[PDB]
Parts: sequence; structure tokens; C-alpha cells
Amino acid sequence: MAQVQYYGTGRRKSSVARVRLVPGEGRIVVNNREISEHIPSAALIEDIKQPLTLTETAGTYDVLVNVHGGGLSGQAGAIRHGIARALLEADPEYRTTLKRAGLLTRDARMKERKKYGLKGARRAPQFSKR
Amino acid sequence: AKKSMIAKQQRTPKFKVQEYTRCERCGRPHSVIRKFKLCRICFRELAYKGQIPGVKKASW
Amino acid sequence: MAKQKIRIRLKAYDHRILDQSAEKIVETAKRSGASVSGPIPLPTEKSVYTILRAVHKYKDSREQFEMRTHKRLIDIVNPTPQTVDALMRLDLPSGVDIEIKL
Amino acid sequence: SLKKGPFVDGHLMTKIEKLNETDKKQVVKTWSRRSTIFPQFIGHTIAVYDGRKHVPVFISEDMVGHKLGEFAPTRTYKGHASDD
Amino acid sequence: KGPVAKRDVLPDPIYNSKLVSRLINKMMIDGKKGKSQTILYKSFDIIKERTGNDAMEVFEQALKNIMPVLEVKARRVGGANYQVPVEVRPERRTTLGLRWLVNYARLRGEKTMEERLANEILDAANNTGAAVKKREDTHKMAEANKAFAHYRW
Amino acid sequence: GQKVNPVGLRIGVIRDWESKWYAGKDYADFLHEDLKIREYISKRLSDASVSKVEIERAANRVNITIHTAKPGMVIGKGGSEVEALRKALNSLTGKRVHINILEIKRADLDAQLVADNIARQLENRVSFRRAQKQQIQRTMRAGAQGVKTMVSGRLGGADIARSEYYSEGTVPLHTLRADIDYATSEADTTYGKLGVKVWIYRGEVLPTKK
RNA sequence: AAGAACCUUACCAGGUCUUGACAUCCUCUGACAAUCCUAGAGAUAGGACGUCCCCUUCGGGGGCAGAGUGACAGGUGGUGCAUGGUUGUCGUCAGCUCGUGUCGUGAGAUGUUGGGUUAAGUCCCGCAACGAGCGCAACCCUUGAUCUUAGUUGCCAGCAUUCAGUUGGGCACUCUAAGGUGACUGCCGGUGACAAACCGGAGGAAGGUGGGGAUGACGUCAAAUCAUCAUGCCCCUUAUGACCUGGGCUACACACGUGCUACAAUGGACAGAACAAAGGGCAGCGAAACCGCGAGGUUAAGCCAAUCCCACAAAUCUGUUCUCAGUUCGGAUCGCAGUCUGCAACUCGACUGCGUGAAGCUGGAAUCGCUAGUAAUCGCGGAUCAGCAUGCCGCGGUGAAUACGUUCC
Repeated sequence: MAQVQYYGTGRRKSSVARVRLVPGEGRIVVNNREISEHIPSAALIEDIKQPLTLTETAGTYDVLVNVHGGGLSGQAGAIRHGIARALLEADPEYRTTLKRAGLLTRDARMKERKKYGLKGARRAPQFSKR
Repeated sequence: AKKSMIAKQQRTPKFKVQEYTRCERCGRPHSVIRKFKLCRICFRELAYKGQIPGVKKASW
Repeated sequence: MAKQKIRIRLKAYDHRILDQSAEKIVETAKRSGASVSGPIPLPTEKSVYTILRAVHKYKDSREQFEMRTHKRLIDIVNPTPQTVDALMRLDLPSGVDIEIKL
Repeated sequence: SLKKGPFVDGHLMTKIEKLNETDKKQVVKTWSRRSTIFPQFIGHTIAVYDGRKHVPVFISEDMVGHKLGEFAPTRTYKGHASDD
Repeated sequence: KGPVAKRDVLPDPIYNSKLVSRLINKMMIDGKKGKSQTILYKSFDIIKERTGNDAMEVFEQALKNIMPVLEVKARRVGGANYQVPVEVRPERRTTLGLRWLVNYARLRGEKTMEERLANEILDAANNTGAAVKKREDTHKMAEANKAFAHYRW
Repeated sequence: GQKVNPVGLRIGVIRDWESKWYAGKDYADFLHEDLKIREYISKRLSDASVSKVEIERAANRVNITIHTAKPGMVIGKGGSEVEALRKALNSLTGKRVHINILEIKRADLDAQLVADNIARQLENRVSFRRAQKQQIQRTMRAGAQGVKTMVSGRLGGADIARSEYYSEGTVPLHTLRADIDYATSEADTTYGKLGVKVWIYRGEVLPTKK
């Protein structure tokens, strides 16, 4: 009911995130924790924050995001796609530069179900003639 | 000797631990799932026959 | 303002039988009744089973037959006794797991 | 084992009890090797049923907690071809 | 068949360039980006500590110094093997450079893996060490025996 | 395989299970009673014949409906036979029963019946080739988009073994909407048992919506 | 072999039975059945306490036992060179065929070849052939985008509440499962006979059979299974059958196949911190509280389960510490002392505490897997199951390198 804000769901490999681009200081908030703190250190977190920097740079909007599922890198990637789609919902006009950026889609991929007779859902333990 | 075996099983064991699982449709012991008490082959042939829902086969 | 309410639940293997049963079980709720909540989805739990193809060896080849288990819930704010007396009769389906609780 | 306690079938109990109180009979066969040796059982000699043939076994004071059937091995040695 | 598409790596924030990310890919073992991360930043730090110079410069000079100009390729057309020298693809150049780099860095025997990666990359900077010696050995196997691979094949 | 049973594929997407119910505290016991009902209907298969029985149960209730080419064989005169069967089944199931009946039109079209019939012909020691020909002609009289049939084991008692098959019209098992009926049977000649198989392509089913 | 301590178990040894452990017909009495004692390793025999029920004018009805009797029953006995049935294999390779016609003395050929194209006998064009059938493909499921319907036990953003989505409330969103939308070379450009199709670009969540699974064509190997079941033939029957105790299926000088754990500083050890998915649970899961160093125990809430329990995710990150060695590397082997399950853990179970600290410092000849969420690796669950899972089947975490090319295998 406060000042208007955009939001964009972003999942990857069974890890879903809910970003909220409320305008402000631009400090990021993941599960009531700083991104510098929630995943130390971790440099990749800057890659989670890259799409906003690749687009004009910079607001910068404050982010309140709630993520669940997956590992740390996966949920962080969910934060990335989630701020990306939210940035997509910011203005329609930005989407053009975004085609150059890729940085959307969330390509669905996840580890394959194991095949019978196979350990790695592809790998075969051994073969031996005679 | 399957008739002797099913006769051995249907009769009450001297000790409760003794009661190994076996399907009724066939007298073969061993490799019988406990939850449905069916033969793997018994359940196989019934699966082609189709006894329970549903899908069948190799989903997810 | 909160109060205990009857909350019938359904469970079945086949789904067409299940939601046909859902429509039949809410249709009685609609007549001689009020509000009538819809049949909300539940996560559903399948049971996988891998079995050998061959009677003998060749364990490298198998097959996976599985049995999913759907679940559903239905609610109504007004107990309405007349549709409860109507509830006693259920011609369909033979394959359903209705459960009544208040 | 565990607690309360070592478990003879109980027929050996009354047998060795009667043999201890009187008669002092020596050498007796048993099929139940599962029974553990007891202090009351001391000094007796039992033919142990390995299966193929009974093997007589004297009971020294040193043996108690070891199973009575353990002392006689059913296994036949070795058997191997060219020794040395 | 035909040529296959190849994905570009996500750039490393520090030092910006994707090639360092390629190092993050190669140096990594047991699928751990974080262990490669720590060894990378500690590598930049130990480079910062001894003989002061920009890490990106000594790294660039090193990678330029560890890429072979030619490479032989054995082929048994008859009795005994016959290697054929040929100009190397630049991607194959940086690939061989980084692989022999990390491989010889692994065997340096120093108590600290970062310090021996430092000693190794500085050896590449100084036109010395096992990596430059190996590229020189490939240079010896090449040129001296390029005559079979002149313009025949 | 080399040939997976089509009946193991058609179920679910295009056909219903022969015996549907729910479980339940005792999933096995319902299956036991139902398989026993199959064991006694198999005894009823000896002459009265049956293409298939459908079964439904809902706690202290059962719906073992029958469908058969010859309805009067199980009803008897005055309906006494279906009643005596109802008692014979009520004595076993331990629960209320009311067995139902159905009379299939153009019964030769059903795979179970034609397979049992050609199997009886194999019991009659008629030539298997001519019998399969009469099968294709009869099913042609039945009118169908496609039919296939096959026999195995000793054939006329000649040779150590032989297998044969005849077909006409499309028989696409790999089609997922084919609605192909499948049947097996087991002849018992003095020379040995004879394997029997038949495939019936009733035709594609078109999904509906409202 | 999806669990050999007994059972399973079939095989051995010892102790027992012969219409039989199991099914039916006969005559025939009688309910059936159990409660303990005695002897025995059990198997069973010798006794008492005991059954003596239900519908019928007397004939009977009913399971069931017992008795005898001919029949029979029984075999995991032999034969997968008699089979049904089921399953590997080339191979998810694109082929295998038929109808009619033509050609050829005939066998056979044409169609199915040729040109272009495709993962494909895929499509297109032509061709003395025109069609068709079984496959591929499509049709299904799963995954990804979105809408609509439906909001609890699930969900928490906007509001207050609290140790806690926990409780008011919200039913937006995440999430859940039904019905829809969406991909079809279709839009553009180029090539090509203007055909099929390919390439490039746009549109788009996903692009050119999207990813994965299912889907295995005619047939090959007299391939595998008489031992799942069924059974032609042959053989045995007071025994190739049946009951029981104990063994053995786990042998041990060795060879081989296949996994697991390591040979270590990207590491070991300690402390702190943090992110899952899926599955199972009432003869069950068993929280919390308490006892024990530990394993577990005592006791007991809740849960027929989107509520509660199994249950804590592990790698990782953050620091402390060891500083290159048969080591604070690794854990073998064994000793002692406990513990779970079970009538019962000697053969031949698992786990724990303590102690002991093999070999191995990356492995010859040779050989295997895998083109991206694959390989690499870390934990979790389940089927199995009284107990026993380094095997198998799944679940998720972290997550690459390379593909010039068809010279060679």
C-alpha cells in the first residue's frame, strides 16, 4: 500500500525467488540478510547484481527478495533472473538492450533422472571384452 | 516342492520371525515386495494385465 | 468470528474419477446450501517401482511402473442439515476416498 | 550377547544340574551348540554335534563365555595341493 | 557433423576479463568454484606482495609467453610414428598454455599452492620454468621436423 | 522384448482398468478377493465363456459386471443360475454381491472370443493355416479397420517347432490412440501346447471436450 | 539374489513318516479345535484337563477331523536340442515386406533404384511402375513460459501479533493440480526447378525432430529361463516325496570380474555459520523431556499425515591449528568393554566406546565412461527388510574441459 514497486519471479533448477524493486538506497536484502553476508564473499554475488549495472547504470533501486530451494549458487542465480525479470517489468523500453544481454529465459535445465543400469544418468560404470 | 513350501508357510511358524513374504498367485519365494505381497513376475504379468491405476509407464 | 466447519476430503488413483467425484460431491453442496468452497489442489504423491524384465538374469534391462496418489479438499461455511441428509446417498463413484470431519 | 543374559536352551541346565548333584556321568552328546558354558557346568566333557561327527570337548576353568559349539570346527582343513 | 557452437564464459568481476574466468575453470578441481576463487585472489595478493607490478600485466605477458606457435600431431602412415607440425589455433594456444601452466604449477612442490602458482606465472613472465621449457621442447619437436608437414599431409 | 504387450500400453490413455477400486487399509486383500473371483470366472470360462469381467468395489460392496457373447449360458432358465452363482460368490467374498451381465454386439470382433475360439479349433486338430484364414475371414465379416493374428508352438505336430502369423489392414501398436484390443490363449494338444495371440485395431479414438 | 544367523534352502549329516506336509472321490463315524504334564535336540509319541456346535419328523445339510480303501497326490527329479510364456542381442540401427502390374526359360528383379534433402525408406523431383502394411516420425508422459478455475494442513507481500506464519488477517505472490495458451520453417532475407530442405536474422519462455523418458520393425544367436507359472515326453514313489535338529550355501594356496576407501596441504583436525529436493510412516514413524562419552535406553506428545514424525542436509563459507612425513596422511587387522534386532548373533549380523595403527606417498602391459547440467564430486531417501545395502533404484547440492576432423580403430 506504500510507494509503487515492481516484482519478478525468477527460478533456476528447482530454486525459486521473489524480488521486489522498491526504490531507495539500492542495498540488497536476501532473506532479511545482506548479500555481502548471506553468501560470503562471494564475488559471484556481483554477477547476481550485474544485470542492473549492464542497463544504463544506475538507479539504484532497493531490493527486497525472498528465495527458497536449491543451493547457494542456485538460489543466488534465482535472485539474478528475478531482478532481471523485475527490471524487465520496470520499463518496456529496456527490453531491447536486454536482447543483447540475454539474461532472461531461465533455461529450465536441471540434473537428469537416472537411467536404469546407469549410475550418472548417462555414465556406465564399466565394460570389458572377454 | 512349492506345494510343500506354501504348506510350510500357511501353517503357523513356531516363531513369529519365520514368516517370509510370498505371493498367492505363485508359490515362488524370494524377491517378493512386502507392501503388495506380489511376485515381481506376478506383478509384471498383472501389470500388463493392468490391475491398478495408473500410468504406467516410466513417467517423471 | 472463527468457527469449526465440515471439511470433506477426497482421494483417488484415477483423476477423472476423482474430479467427477468432486463435481458430484460439491453439486449436493450447492443445492440446499450456501457458500460452497471449491476443490483445492493437493501435492499428490506417486510411488515408483522398478522391476526386472527377464525371468532370469539380464538385470541391466528393467521397467518403472508407478502409482500416483491425488488428494483434494472441499469446504462449506454453512453446515445446512438438509444437504447433509442429501449427502447420505452417493451413486458414484465406486472408487473414491471421501472423508468427513467437522 | 546382551543382558540378562546368556541363554542355554534349558534342558542342558537340568541335565548338568542332575549330573552335578549326583552320578557324575561323563561324556554326553548334544545338538544344541548355541548354549554358553556356565560355572556349574565346569569339568564336564560333551560330544559336540558339528554335523558330520560328534567331537568330545573337555571344559577347562578358563572357558565360560565362549560358546560351547565354538570349540569344534565343522570346517575341514585345508584342503590344498602342493604343500611346501 | 560440422563445427559446434561454444558457450562464452561469464566474465570474472576481478579482473573483469573472461580469460581469468577461464583460469577459474581450469584451476578448479572437484567442481569447486570457491576453491578456485580463493586460490585466485590469494594468487593476486601474493603477486602484489613480491616484486611490485600489476597482476594483469605479468599475467598477460605470461599467457603470451606460454602459447606455442606450432604443434606436432603423430600419425602412423607406416613403420613408426610420424608427427606433423602445424600452426596452432589461438584457442588451442591459450588452452595448452593454461593446461601446461596449471599442470607444472601442481608439481612445483611448494608448501603453498598459491605461492607456487605465483612462482610459476613469474617463471612464465621471465621466459623460464617448466612451462616455458616445455613450450621450447614443443618448439624443438616442431620446425626441426616440419619437412614432412611442409605442404603435404 | 522383442514384443511388448500393447495391453500394457493402451491402459490409462485410452482404456480403463479391468478392475478399479480404492485402497485403503488392505490394498492386498481386495486384490486377493478379486483375483479369486478371476479364478472362479475362469472356471466359468470352461463353456459359458466370457470376453471380460469389469470389477468395482466401495467398502463392503462389489460390482463384478460381466460381458459375454452368450448371456443365457450364465442366466439359465428362470434366472436360477445367476442366483446360484451369486450365492457361490457370496459364500466366498464374505460381502454383498450382485453380479451383472452384458451382451456384446458383433461378438466376433472381440479379441478374447476369437482367440478362445481359434484355440478351441486348435483343440479340434483342424489345420492351423486354414483356421487362421477362417479367422481373418470372420473378422472381415465383423468389419474392422485392421486385424492381425498369430500362433506358436507345435503346428500339426510337424517339426521341432514353428510359428506363424497372418494379418490384413493397418495394425499400428505404436499409435497411442489406436485403441487396439489384445488377446492371448493357450491350446493344449497331445503333441504339446499351442501359443495363441491376436491383435484387433478397432480404430482411433477422438478426444472430446465441453 | 529387492536382504543365506535359524527359516529361506534346494544340498549334506543325524533322528522320523508312507493314501502321505498339500488337493479331490468313496465308505465312515464324529463337531472341528485346543489346556498342560511326561520322554525327546526337535520331530513327535505316552496321559489327563477338554471339545461333543449349527439347520432337520429323523433319511439328512454344513465346514472339519479321524479310520480304512482303491484311485491319486507329490518331485527346485531329467529334457529351454519338444515348448507355451517371458527376456537379452545387433538397435531406437532404418530398414523389412506385401497387393497389382511389368520384365526374365527359370531362379529373381522392378516398386525399395536415381537427383536433391533429412536423425530417419524424412520429404521433394524424376523413373515401368502405382499403392499399401510393419517401423522411424507423429500421437503419451515428464520439464520449462503464461492464463484461467480453485486457496487448506500449504503460502506471508501489503497490515497489526509473536520465541515461532505462530495468530488475527490476507488467498495478491510463492506453491499446489484441472482446463487452456504456446513451436508449425511460420515471419523475413538468401540459396535451391518457383520443389523439398538448408543457412542467416527477427519474434519469442523454450526454434528448427526444444531437453529427458516411454515407444525396440521383419528377424538374427536351436541365445537365456523346465528353477516364476504352465507342461509334451522320460524317470522315482514306506522315496528323486514329507517332517525336524545342526550344518553348508560365507570354504581357501590362488586367478579374474565389479564396487568402496585412501595414498593428503585445493589437504587433515577443531569451532562457528549457511543453502536442498524427493521419498517413507499405524504390527508404523516416533518428537520433546530425561539417563549414558558414545550406541542406544527410559518415558511419551503428535501424526492415517501439504498439519506431525523419520530429519540433521553434506560439500561449502568463515576462522583457529598442523607445515610436507608412512604424516594430526589413511584406515586395515586384531584385543577389550558395550549396544540394537531376534527363542537364539560360535559358525555366519549390525552398530558403538576404548585400544592396536596393515598395506598404500597416484599404480607396468593394457583398458572404460562421458558433448553441459553430461563428465567431476558431496550428501539424502526408498524398494529389499525382525535384524543386515560399499549393491540396486531414485532425490537434490556443487559443477567443468574439449569436439580441428573422418587419416586411423
